[PDB]
Formats: sequence, structure tokens, C-alpha cells
Amino acid sequence: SQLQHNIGLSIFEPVAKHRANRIICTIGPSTQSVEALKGLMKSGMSVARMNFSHGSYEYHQTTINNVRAAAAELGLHIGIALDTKGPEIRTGLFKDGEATYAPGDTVLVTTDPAFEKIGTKEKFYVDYPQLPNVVRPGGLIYVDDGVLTLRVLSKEDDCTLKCHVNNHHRLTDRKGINLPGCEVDLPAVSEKDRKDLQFGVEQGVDMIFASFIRTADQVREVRAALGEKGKDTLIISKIENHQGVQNIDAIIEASDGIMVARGDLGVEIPAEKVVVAQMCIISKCNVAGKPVICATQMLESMTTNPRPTRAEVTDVANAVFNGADCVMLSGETAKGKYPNEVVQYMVRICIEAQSATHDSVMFNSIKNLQKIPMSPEEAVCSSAVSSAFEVQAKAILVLSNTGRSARLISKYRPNCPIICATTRLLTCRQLNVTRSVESVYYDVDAHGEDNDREKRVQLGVDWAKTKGYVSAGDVMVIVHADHSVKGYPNQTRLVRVRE
Amino acid sequence: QVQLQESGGGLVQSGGSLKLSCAASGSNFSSGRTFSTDAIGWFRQAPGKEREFVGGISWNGGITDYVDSVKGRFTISRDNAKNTVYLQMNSLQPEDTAVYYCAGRDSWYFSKVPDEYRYWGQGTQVTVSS
Repeated sequence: SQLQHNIGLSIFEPVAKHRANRIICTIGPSTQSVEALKGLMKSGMSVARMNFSHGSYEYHQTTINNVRAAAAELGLHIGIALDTKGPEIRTGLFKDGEATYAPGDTVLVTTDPAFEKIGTKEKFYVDYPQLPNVVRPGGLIYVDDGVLTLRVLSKEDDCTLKCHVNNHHRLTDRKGINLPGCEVDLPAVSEKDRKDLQFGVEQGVDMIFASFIRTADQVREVRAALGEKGKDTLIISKIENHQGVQNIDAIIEASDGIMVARGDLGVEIPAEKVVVAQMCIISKCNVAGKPVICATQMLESMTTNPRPTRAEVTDVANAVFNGADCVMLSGETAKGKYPNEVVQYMVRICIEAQSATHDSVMFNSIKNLQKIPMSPEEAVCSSAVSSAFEVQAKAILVLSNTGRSARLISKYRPNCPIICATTRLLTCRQLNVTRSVESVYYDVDAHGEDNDREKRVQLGVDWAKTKGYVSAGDVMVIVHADHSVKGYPNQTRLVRVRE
Repeated sequence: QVQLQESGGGLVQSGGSLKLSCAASGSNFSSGRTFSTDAIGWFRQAPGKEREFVGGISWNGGITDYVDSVKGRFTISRDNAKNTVYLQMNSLQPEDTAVYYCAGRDSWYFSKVPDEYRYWGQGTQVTVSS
């Protein structure tokens, strides 16, 4: 019981855990250099995130080329994630970057590209063409996350409106709109959104963070766009509105992982609700054995300060306790004055949380929910974690070439590293968002074909030993596939490490 | 992982003073720990002895402790922005003649047990003649 584990904690005793959670970093102005990426990678970054709501394909080619190079230099497998622009009434590029509005002020609202960047306190530009035809005089236009609100007074022109400012506010370039009436019929992939995805498939990104995913059929839309050149790339639905939360079950089923965009949620639902929404979404993701990421508002105030707030830290800790596979920094790492320090604060938070959770309870929970008869595949990975616990194993070594196996083995939340020995690089890269896994590449072209699966097991065990996991007389847990199976691993082996 | 670099030893006059300096590099990338996350201890090894505690400092300097022999005479402080620990030794005596090491523990709190620290400097000679 956690209760026992809690009363057994000492703040003074060092912690021993090998970090199980994974840290996702956003690249931007202050971390795009190869030397900076190398510092991100040394400090714990598992996936670099390309936020495409910003920058040209040239800025984003620089990031791809630079993380690959930094990665190479380090000999690591770092994921690359293309976060989409998303459907989003968006508006900014203000004249002088900004404008401030007082209550009572009248301000034009135009869909004319002529003022798309000469946006002033008096005339600015809203990306939605159908605004005059979808918002009537009287209703409200939520500008910059339900903060600045405007009352429509007249359709002043064919595509311009004259609006009444309710509350004061300071609008910076590119602020999102949240028209309170639905029937905006917003697409799943804007025309840019598409074009940004071929560029991602064309450059070999490992995962898409599809943005403003509301229904499962959208997660299908994203997929189809990725094409067959990209049939094998991960789609991570971004749950950021009440509709996502509403259909979280069929979104989970049709996606490959889920990201909880906490702040974006909190525009529409209360804070105290958002808390629950995260417990809920994360746990459903645990049970489905799919990767779940916490998103917005992580260690926010360490974007300008050398340390975050105690509350923000119990916030990250909670996302871990709650069952998150990864935490994602954004802006802390992308525009910030301390990227390597924030990423190293995140490592220390995970280990301390990890150290603070009972090792077994998640296993027992996820096990006691499984229906019986289990399938072979499920049982194999279940019994692995189970054996490992029972014999006190120091590492699970699975040989999986897509990695489905490692995600199953991690779904039981063992208390030791999972070492995945894969013959695919993509798999090395994509596994970065799954708890406790650490991939190891078996270059078949370089070496034998390893049909006896012996070289690969040495590979994994050599690593386990050099990485400090396992040492002479430790018991390890090998999960591979028999020579007589269609796909999947069905064989498991309990070895002892020999000096 | 983290390396410590000593400096500041030498010969001093009975009643004189020195300032020992310890400069830190690297990181324990595995733990996300750096010099600034770790407590620091100062230990001295007198001729033919083992290596006893002198004083210690918490991660952010908020707590320090000293062996009674150096209380009122020695002061530990640290500048985490420069990655440095200081030992200020005043009214030095012949009995303080020893080799002094700084050591960094992978904990926010310090200890007086040498075996509880994770990385050390090479150590510096301090000799006080009268």
C-alpha cells in the first residue's frame, strides 16, 4: 500500500531509481543550436518537439538536421515530433507586436488580408473568413483564452465588424480565438496542416502531435494524410477541449498515444475539473497500454527564473504519480533562459516521484483488470513483469522490432529498465515516449542475421551491464519470439548474468 | 560525474588565514544532479590519520555545520552561480595542518561520514608553522 510506502520515505536518504519517465522538449530560439541540443540530450531529452504553429520549413529543417547531428554526435536515438498548427481561429502579427484595449473601446475586426500584420488597437485581422457570417451583432468573441471578450455591434462592412471591448487586455501577436458558439465546423487538418504533414513524412519524423483532436474520425483523417509513406509514424492525439475529453475512449482506441493539453482544456473546463480530467485520461491510457503525455504549464516559471515554484513542482510530480509516461516542456526549453536546468529539474522530479510510488500497485491494478482467459501475447508480457518482481530482476530485455512488445511490457509497469533490442531505428526513436524502455539497435546489415536470437540478447545484456543496470549474479528477464510464431513474442527466458 | 577541483593550499603563519577554493564541473546526467543540487563537505586528513569532517553546507547554503575545533575560525560558503565552494580558515593553528578535501554528496543535505559522499577533489596541503 502507498500508505505504507509513504510512511517509509525519508527525505534524507538518497534515491536509487533508474529514471522511468521520459522528457519531451520543444525546440526553439534558444535551443536550436547543435551544441544546445547536445545539452538538452545530455540533460535528459528523449524527443525534440517541432511546434509548427510557428516558423518556416527552413527553421524546421534546421531543427531536424541539428538534432540528428547532435544525436549522432552523442550516439543517441532522439525522437522528432511535428506538433501541428491545428485548426485555430488565430490572429496576430500586431503592428509593433502588440496592442492594448480598454473596456468601452470600439475596434474593427476584419477578414481582409490587407491588415493581416498592420494590426492596431483600431483595426486587426481574424483568420476565419466566415466570421461576419457566423457571428452576429450581440454575441461575444473570446480572444486569447477566454480573457479578452468583445461584444459584436454591427457588421460594419462585407467582411469587417465593429465590436465593443468588455475587459481590458494586452494582445500579443498570434492570439487564439474561442468563438463561444459552436457550428464553426472546424476542420481536422487545415490546408497548411496537410502541407506541413507531407513535409514531416518527407523528412522522416517519428511522431505527429495532432492538435485539437475532438473525435476519433479526425484521428483517422490525420492518419490518411500521413499517407503510406508514413503508415508507420505515431499519431499522438492532443486532447485540448471538452469534446476530446468527451470521446476520450474512441480517441484512445484510434490514436497511438494521448497528450493532455492541460492549459487548453482549462479554457473550457474548471481547474478543479481539469485535475480530474487528467487522472481520468491518463489512467484510461495506462489500461490501454498507450503512451500518455502531460503538456502545457509544466515548470512554466522556470522560463525566466532559475527555479520553479513549489506548487508547479508538486504539479509535475502529480502528472507522474497520475501515471504519465512523459512530461513535455515547451517554451521552458524553446524560448527560455535555463533549458538544461529545467530539463534537469524534470529528471529530478521524475526520479523522486518514481522513487516515491509503491513499485507494484500499478502492476496489480493493471493485472487485476485483465479479463481471463488472457491472450498469449498479453500473458507473456504480464508474466514477464510478474516474474521479474518475483525473482527480483534488474532488467527486462525484450526483442521487438516494432516495439509493440515493449509497450505491452511497460503497460504492466515493472520496477526495472526495459531494454528493447530492435532491428529498426524508427523503433528506437519512437519508443522514447514509453516508460522504462531503452532501445538498442541491432544493425543486421552490419552483423549476422541473428536467427538464433543470440547476438541480440548479448547486445541487450552488454548494455544492461555497461549502463549499470545489471551486474554479475543479477537475474535478468528475456522476452523474445519463438522461431515458430506468426509475429509477436511468445518466448521468455530467465537468465543470470555471468562475469 | 561531477568533478571538484581544489586550490588554495600552502604554508601559513600561526594565526594567519587561508581561503580554500573548490571549483566544480560536469554533471550526473543520470540523476540530473549538478554541483548546485548537491551538498558539499570539507574533510581534512591529518598526517597518518584518516579523513575527518570539518564542515558541511546544504545545497543552497541554507544549512551549515562545523566541527567544534574550527567553530568561530572556519566558514563554509558557496556561490552556486560560479560553481564554487569556499572554506575560509582564520586564526589558523599548528593543529590545523592537514590535507583538506572537498567532497560532493548526491543529496541536498550534507553528512559527516566520508563514505557517504560521491565525488572528491584531489586535496590540498595546509601547513601552519609558528
